[PDB]
Amino acid sequence: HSQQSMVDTFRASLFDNQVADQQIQALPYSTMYLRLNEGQRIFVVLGYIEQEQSKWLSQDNAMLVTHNGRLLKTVKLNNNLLEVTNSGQDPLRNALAIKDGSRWTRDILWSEDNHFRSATLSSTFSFAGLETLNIAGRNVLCNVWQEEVTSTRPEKQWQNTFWVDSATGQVRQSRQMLGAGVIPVEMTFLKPAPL
Amino acid sequence: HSQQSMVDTFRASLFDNQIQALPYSTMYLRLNEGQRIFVVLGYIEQEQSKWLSQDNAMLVTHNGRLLKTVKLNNNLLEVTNSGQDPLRNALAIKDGSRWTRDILWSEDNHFRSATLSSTFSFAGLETLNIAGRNVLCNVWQEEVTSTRPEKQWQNTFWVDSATGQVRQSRQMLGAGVIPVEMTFLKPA
Repeated sequence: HSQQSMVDTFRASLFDNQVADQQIQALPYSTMYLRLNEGQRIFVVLGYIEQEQSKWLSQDNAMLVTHNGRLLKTVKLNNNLLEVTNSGQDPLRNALAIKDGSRWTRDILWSEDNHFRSATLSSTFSFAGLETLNIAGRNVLCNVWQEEVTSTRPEKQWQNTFWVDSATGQVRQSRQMLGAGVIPVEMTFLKPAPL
Repeated sequence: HSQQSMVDTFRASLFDNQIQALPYSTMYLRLNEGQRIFVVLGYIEQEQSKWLSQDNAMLVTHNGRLLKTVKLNNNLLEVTNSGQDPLRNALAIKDGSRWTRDILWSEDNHFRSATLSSTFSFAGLETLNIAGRNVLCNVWQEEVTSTRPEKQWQNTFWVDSATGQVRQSRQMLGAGVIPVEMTFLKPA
């Protein structure tokens, strides 16, 4: 037997009746532009939130789990992020209160070619300045934060970038790896949050 | 900073202020044998069905089995060994099936817990009339017993004879307490 949920029904309709710059601002719910491996941009919608975790759904019904631009888990993709520990200590949890020099240590678990990998990541946030981004035809002033990350065994280091709304703290754009310095992910959050 | 999810929008469209015949699964919910409440299926994850109810309430189930509740007066916080519940394969159920698990719920702001043991026993064939459509079901009675304090009760589940899907269930939110009646309406 099979049931029909509202999320599936209205999600299908969205992709069956579709991006228009005016239609984006007309969508009542949050949406995002996803880019994997510098690949092609795909449209994702925010289906629901559980324990401060935002679950975004694509057309192929793949799922992305995040918290204020930070990627915490993925489902139904070629390669998936399986876990991120000590996520409650991520500075992005209070993006406006991030001080230059913020640090964070956690471990991640991700699959690569159906093989499980993991590593210990330590990073520091560095204020890169102010920047205005145009998203869905609107301007947004962002505090640009550059996260210098270093993992070990093997020793690797890369940089993630997070564009924060200087008034709400909401991340409007982010660039990060899905694993330890591997599988770049780009996300642009279209629906702006008010004060 | 806040976000707008599709569930938030569905809620604003249905409960934000006080229908029928919709393109998705729905359900008639009845608590403590009170008034019938209209519930809808919001989404599914990990084989769990998350229903949406008024006042930001939520009910999680799996083929007729209540597995959790949110934002209600008294909530079912957890049920273990769910993958072993016979309802998982309602058609493969023989008169005398058993199941053991622990439940966690909250009564009048107090948190309680208990280990449950039950056995299924056939109660006869029955035709249910749901949404003007007849449906032949295998009525399954479930004798559940616990201890400290000792207590037992009966759960009744209506399994579609051919589909194996529960279309109506009657059970307790907690140990022998808080009756929950659910009638599942197909999308059509």
